[PDB]
This record gives sequence, structure tokens and C-alpha cells, in this order.
Amino acid sequence: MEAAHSKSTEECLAYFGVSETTGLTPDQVKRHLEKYGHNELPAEEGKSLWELVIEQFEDLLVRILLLAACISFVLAWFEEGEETITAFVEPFVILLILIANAIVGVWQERNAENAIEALKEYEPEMGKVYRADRKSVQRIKARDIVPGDIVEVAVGDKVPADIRILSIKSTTLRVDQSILTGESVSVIKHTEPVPDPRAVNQDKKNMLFSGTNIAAGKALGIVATTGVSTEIGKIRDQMAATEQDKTPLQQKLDEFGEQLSKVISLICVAVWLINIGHFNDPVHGGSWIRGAIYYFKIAVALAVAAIPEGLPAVITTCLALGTRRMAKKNAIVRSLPSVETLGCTSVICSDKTGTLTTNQMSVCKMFIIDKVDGDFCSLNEFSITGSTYAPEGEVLKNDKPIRSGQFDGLVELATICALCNDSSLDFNETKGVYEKVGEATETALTTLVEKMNVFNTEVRNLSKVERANACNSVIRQLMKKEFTLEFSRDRKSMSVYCSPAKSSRAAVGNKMFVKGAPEGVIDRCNYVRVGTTRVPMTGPVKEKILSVIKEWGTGRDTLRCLALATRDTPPKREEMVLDDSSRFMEYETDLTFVGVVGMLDPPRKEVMGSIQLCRDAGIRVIMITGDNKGTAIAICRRIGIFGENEEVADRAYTGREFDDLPLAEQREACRRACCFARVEPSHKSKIVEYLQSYDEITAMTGDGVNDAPALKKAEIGIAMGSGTAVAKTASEMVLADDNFSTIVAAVEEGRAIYNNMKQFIRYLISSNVGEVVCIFLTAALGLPEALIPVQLLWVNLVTDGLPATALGFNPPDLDIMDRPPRSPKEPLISGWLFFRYMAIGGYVGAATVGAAAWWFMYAEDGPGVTYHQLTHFMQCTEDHPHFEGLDCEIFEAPEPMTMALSVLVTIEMCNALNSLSENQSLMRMPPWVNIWLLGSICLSMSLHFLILYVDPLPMIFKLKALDLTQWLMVLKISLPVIGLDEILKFIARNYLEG
Ligand code: NA
Repeated sequence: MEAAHSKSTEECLAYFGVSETTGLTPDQVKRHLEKYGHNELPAEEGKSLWELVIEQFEDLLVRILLLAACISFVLAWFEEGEETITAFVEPFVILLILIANAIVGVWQERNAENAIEALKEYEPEMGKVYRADRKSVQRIKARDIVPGDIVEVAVGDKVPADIRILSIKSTTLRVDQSILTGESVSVIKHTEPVPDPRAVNQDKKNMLFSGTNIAAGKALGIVATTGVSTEIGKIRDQMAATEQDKTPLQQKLDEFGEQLSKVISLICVAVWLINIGHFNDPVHGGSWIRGAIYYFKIAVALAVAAIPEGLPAVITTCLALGTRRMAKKNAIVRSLPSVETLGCTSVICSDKTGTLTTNQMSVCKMFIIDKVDGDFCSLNEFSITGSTYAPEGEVLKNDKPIRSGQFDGLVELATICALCNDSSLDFNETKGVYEKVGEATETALTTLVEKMNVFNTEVRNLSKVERANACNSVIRQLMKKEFTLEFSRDRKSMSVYCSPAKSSRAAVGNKMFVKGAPEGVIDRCNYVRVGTTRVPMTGPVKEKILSVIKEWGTGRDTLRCLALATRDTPPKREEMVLDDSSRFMEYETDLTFVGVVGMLDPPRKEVMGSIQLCRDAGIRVIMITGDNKGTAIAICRRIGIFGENEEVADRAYTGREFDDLPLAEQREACRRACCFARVEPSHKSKIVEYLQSYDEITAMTGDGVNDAPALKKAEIGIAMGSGTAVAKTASEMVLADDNFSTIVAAVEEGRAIYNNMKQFIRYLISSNVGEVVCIFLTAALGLPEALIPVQLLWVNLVTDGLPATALGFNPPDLDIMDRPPRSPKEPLISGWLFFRYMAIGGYVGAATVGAAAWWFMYAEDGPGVTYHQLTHFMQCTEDHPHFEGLDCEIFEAPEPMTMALSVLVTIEMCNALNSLSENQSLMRMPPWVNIWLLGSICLSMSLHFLILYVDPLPMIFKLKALDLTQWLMVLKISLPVIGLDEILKFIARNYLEG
């Protein structure tokens, strides 16, 4: 029964055919259970370990590598010899990388928690029902509860289902609905029907929502809905129906995956079409087995040379490090891929209270009526200092300190603020400052009465803790509080019924003290107080009151106003039903206007600044607030969101206004809006949709289960440190301090990190290019293999991975926040950059072959066979050129490989320096700009020497220590790469910058 709140208790009983005194029968229980299912959100998918392990082998590149391991394995099997301790190393090494890769992938999932599963924390194990098969209440499992069940709840219980309250057993009933409505103070519940069938949760004063807690009282009710049909269940469905796209880099990297796959295969064909000469060969003679071993040997190295095997580890390391760095700045990021997205944030939607403001309330102004005489009128306006809850400050009329007590209007004003109030103070001796107890707005009133001291009570003598609630306690003793009529949004006020304290045998003197939003409160005033006297409310004096209120709310003061009034002749106590909240406005009429207080929730000190940063960075800012429209706007002007005097007609909306607009116009409104006031339950989420229809990267703040859907939808959901665990688990980021400025800082960190990622990504991929050239050249020049897979894999994971990581510490550009958001469509490598890395690739691939060849020719240790061209034969079945001497296995000498590999290693260390800046010369941005990079290079070289000397390793990699001559050559052929890029950067700075 979805509409239970708008039905009478009798209609809900009738609908389900259930007896309030016996409850459902065992047949009803069965049937109901068959129709509605059990009371519980559905289980998460049964993602098994075996399935999880399988998923680690889905990516195109890991398939290639697996394939290449199989070929490597078959080759290290279908090969003759006795050296097995240096044969199966390769295929094993490739497999071990894939195992570690899959291991990590699995470790990630075991540690990942989804928000949908966090929802289940709010479903209690047990609940209490009345069923016809028993007399006394039975405590059954909450999943066994069904619509129609008569249920019982009491203080401390977690509501097991969405329930229509039938009967309140205790005096009142109080609920903690913080998790669903953001009302953090316990709300009072009733049993009368709520007329509007489209009432938002906050106004269903007769409902208990599954997952909430009874704060006080005992109640009996009937279950309206269970499972996915409850308020939180609908929230679960929205979240589950939300599909989350891959981050821009994830998408672009997946595109590179396909493309590189397609590239790898083409190069294999290219190596085929180059040997189509073998078709014109005698069928007899030559080795076919060895001919195929030749292709599969290069296909393996080719795949291995082309994959940036260490890239995923480098990225992760970088992101993890950045994350620790962001946490130091109060930004707790939860998902590593979010760090990139955060940098692209084009829109931030922020709640005002507690994020843009401090949520530390303070009364700054107040006024009473001074006199009314015909068309003439004067108010007494005052000021109050002190912006803490501490009772330290003073009242001032025209800056001159006055004494509240000398004004009677003020005695009463204070009596309302003190009596018509459910909050207090407390001096916390631990922190040594005054803290609130209750609501912000109410404690500010408590604070205000203490500064006012309307009865000049001896207060300075009292201790620190006793000082807290002294002037209040005084006012309390003056009036007995008989009862209170709670605040409702329909009337936007509250009242308290009070009788004189010293009273033996009397029935006259009773008062109601009314506090609330000025418009409705003032409309119900027929009288205006003037000291102790009273006069009729008149058209002119009304405008006077309203104009001041308007000025205070809509001006640079940005104050939240509250009207205070009293009912002099309140209805007789017996004539009032304290149960029908719909009668409260009626009991609050024929009032006397006493005064107005204006309070402030101050902007955080950093917000002004942070908002300006965004304007520089081309990031739009939208405030979502509970202020009315005028004040919403005024606060927006105040903080920088709006220009002080600029037009805003079409950039500010209330929920009402926004709902009235047709779908097209709502979408339109969202492109230009910077202020949403009084926003509905569904709005954040619809606002996010529209924003995404313009391809905005959207940040959205929230803190309750009811924000969870929007948090999940937006690309950067942002939760408050002080918020619910569910909102956190639904968000890309948590604000340790709740401060809007933390967001802007974390965006800046994201830009800085992405710029560096581009660098080490381009560095690594460019490294693969040269590796591929080296393999290809060797093949299409019939040379001895210059580099082998085990060597490549070492370079791609260790030798280059260190500098790649060090590149993540590249200093950030000063102009980072002075450029618009990066477009998600922006390609990683494109145009000039393709050429650069193509040329760089060329040179690296040539240098490595040439390093081997030079040893094979113009060097001593190896044959002085210049232009002999090892091209010709690699079979040795004719034995022509080297006539005298029985040697033919010098082709596999470890010296040439060691020349090539040391060239690669040395070049890439050099190219790591060329990677300090995309376009700036090493003349302008020197190597030492990044000490981590310098350190990294020393480490990688020490590691190269490690594999060169430490016995097991030089055999495994197939290497031999180099002569100072040979090393001195390695340098000669490596250092020029620096000159090459310097030239190319020069061409970019001077002949492209237009
Ligand atoms: Na999200």
C-alpha cells in the first residue's frame, strides 16, 4: 500500500483485511508472503572467486601475453639441447606476470565494498508483530514481516519496514530519521492521515520508515510496504539501476588496447609479406621447422616489445601516492581512477549548510516596535556581537551598548526565545569552549538570551559551566511550559503553551509563545506589541515590518529571519487537541507581534577564495540550499557565485519553479543555473542527469541515504566526513572536514596528477615503439636478435618503471588553475606528438641494432667483418664466408646483445629527462628540477649493473660485462637522443604555437 500516509488508519486496516487486535492470520501470512515476497533488499550477485580469476584474463593485452606465453612454452619444449635452466625461464616469467596481475585484480575485489550492500546495515535482524495464532507479541525475523502485519516498535528499535502508525501507546513518539530526511533531531509522529498523496517523506508525520530508529515512545502500526518497495528500497533500486561509465583515461586506454592489438597483428603480417621470397624456394633443402621457429620467436618478442607491461603498476603507484597526498589536504579519495576524473570536474554542486557555511549560527540583529501613532511608526533595531555559541557579547542600539532590560519589548522577545525552544547549551571542559545541544538555529536563540540578560541577573559571579544556561533558567522559573506544538512545514512555525508559575487557584493568565518564518507568523498577527501596551496591526506597520525583514534577508546581511509573537488570549487548555497537528495553525491565530531576530550562518573563510579559483579554472559552481530564493541569491552574491549587481532571473530556481518547467526547459535551466533553493527529493539526481546531457563532469555533495542515488550518478560523488557510512560508500570522495575548499584543492591535485600521467604514459609507450623498431629492423635485416623477451620485460617493468614513477613527481605548472577543464574527448597522443615519438622510436630502434652491429663489425672482441652483412645466412649449412676456422656460433655472442640492451637502458634514462616537460628544453627546465627522477636513474643503472655481474642473472638475461670502450660507445649512441628531442621541442615551441 504505497499511499498509506494519505489514508486513515481504518482504510489501511480495511485494505489488508486485518484486525488491529489480533493481526494477520496464518493464512494471510502465507498468502501475503507469496504475493509480496520476504522483507529484504535482494542479494548482491554471486560473483565467485573462479569467475573473478577468469575476469583477470579478459583484457585484450593480457590475452596477447597469454598467447605469447603458450608459444614461448611450446618453443622452450620443441627445442633441442641440455641448457634447460636458461630455456624455460622466458615462458615462466611471462606466466608469473600474469599470475601476479590476476592475483592483484582479485585482491582489489575482496577489498571493494559497494554502497548497495551498505544499505543492508539498516535492516534489523528482528521485529515485533501481533498475529492471530497468539495473544502476546511475538518477535520474529524482520524478513518474515509482510504488508498488513500489525507491528510494535519502542525506543531503541530500528524500524523493520515502512509502517503506517495506528496507535501511539506512549505520551508522544519520536523518531530518528536522520538517515533518510536529513532531519538530525528526532521528529514527532502522529496518527492522523496526511491529505496530500504526493507528500515527500519529511511531511509523512504518520509514517515510520524502515531503517530509522525510535528515539522515544512506544507505538503500534500496520506495515504498508516491505522489501524494495520501502523508501530505502526505492533508493536501492535507483542505485542498482545506475550504470557508471569508465573514466576518460580508462576509456582512452581501452581504445589504445584495441588499436595496439590491431597494430601488433599487422606487424606480424608485415614480417610475413617481407619473407614472401621464401615461396620461390626449392621445396627440398632448408629447414622448415627452423623457419617457423623463426617467426614464432619474433611474434613473441614482438608482442612483448609492444605491450607497456609495467604501465598499470606505474599508474597505480602514482594514484596511490597522490591519494596519500590528497588525504593530507582533507580529501579522502576512495577510488583511484577517480583522481583523474576529479581533474576534469567541470561542475561542482554543493550543499550550502556546513560545506559552504560553518553551520555555526548566531543572532546578529533583532527589532521590536517602538511606537505606533496613526500613520507614524518607529522600530527599535538592535545589534548583537559574538558569533560563537559562547554567551559572550553585547546588545547595541546604533553601535551604542544598551541594556536589554530597559526595554520591555525585549523582555518578552527573550521570553519567547527561551521558552519556545527545545535546545540548550553545555560548557565542554575538555575542549574549553561552549558547545550546542540541539539545533543550530535554536541554540543561537539560547545564546542570544544569555547575552541579553533581560533581568540583569547576577551572572559574572557564576562558574563557567553554570554560566551557560543562567538567563534561560531564570525565564523558565517565570512560566510553566504546559506543552509544545511542534514545527510543521505547512505552517512554518512552532508554539508553546505556558501558564504563570506562581499560581494557586486560577484559570486566567495563560500564554502561547510563537516562533517562525515571518510571512505566515505575521499574517496571523492582529496585534502589535509596543512595550507592554498593545495596538491593532495595520497595513502600513505591516509593510514596515516586512520591508526590514526583506532588507535583512535579501541584502548583504544574508540573515535568516524569525518572527516572534504571543497569543495573549489562547484557547482554553481543554479546547485543544494536541494530536491533530493540522489544528496547530488554528491554535496559533489572533497573535500579537513581538519582534524579529536575524541570525547568520557564516561562509567558511576559504570559500570566497575557492569560488574564485573555480572561475579561473572555468569550473561552474552550483549552490543547493534550504534558504528561500531571495536569501539563496543573496548568499550567492555574498560568496562570489553571483556578481553583486548582475542579472540572475534565469539562473536561480526553487524546487517548485523547477518542477513546473517542462522537461526541455529543465534541461535548459541546468546549463545556466548556479543556485537551487528548496530542492525536492528527486532534484539532485535529475539535476545530475541534465548536466550529463551536456557532457559535464559533475561533482555533487551529499550526506544521507537519500543523497546516495545522486552521489552514485555524478562522476564525482562527494560525501561529508561527518556524514552517513552509506553516503560515503556511494561516493568517489569524502571530505574529512566537510569544507567546499577541500573539493577545489582536490580538483587542482587531479589536474596536476593527470599532467604527469600523460608524461609517463607517453614515455613508456614511446619506449615500446623503439623496442618494436629494434625487433622489426633485426628481422627485416636478417640480423641476430638484438634483444630478447626476458630482457624487454625487465626493461618495461623495472628499468623504465622507476623513472616512469619518478615522473609522477614532476613539478606542477603554475598556470594549472588558470585553464578550463580538460575535455574528456582530448586524445593522449595526437598529431605532432605522434611524429615526435615516431621519430624518437625510429632512432631508439636503430640505435639498439646499430649497437649490436658495431660490435659485430668495427669492434675488436668480435669479428672485424665490416659490411660482411650477417644478413645473408643464419643456417650455417653452406659455411662459405668464414673459410678457415671451425667457428659459426659467434652469432649468439652475449656481447652484442649487451651492447643493444645497454643502449636501450641508457637511451631511456636519457628519454626520461626529455620527459620532464612536454615542450620546454632542458636548457629552460633543467634535469635537477626533479630530484626523484635523478635518484631513480642512478637506481635503474645500479640495477642494470646488477644483472650484468651477479652470476645467476647475466646467464638468465644472456649478458656479459662491457669494456670501458664498449660503455664509452653506448654513451656516444645514447646521448644524441637528447639532442633529437631538443630539436623537436624547438619545432613545437616556435612553429606550432599559434
Ligand atoms: Na559517483
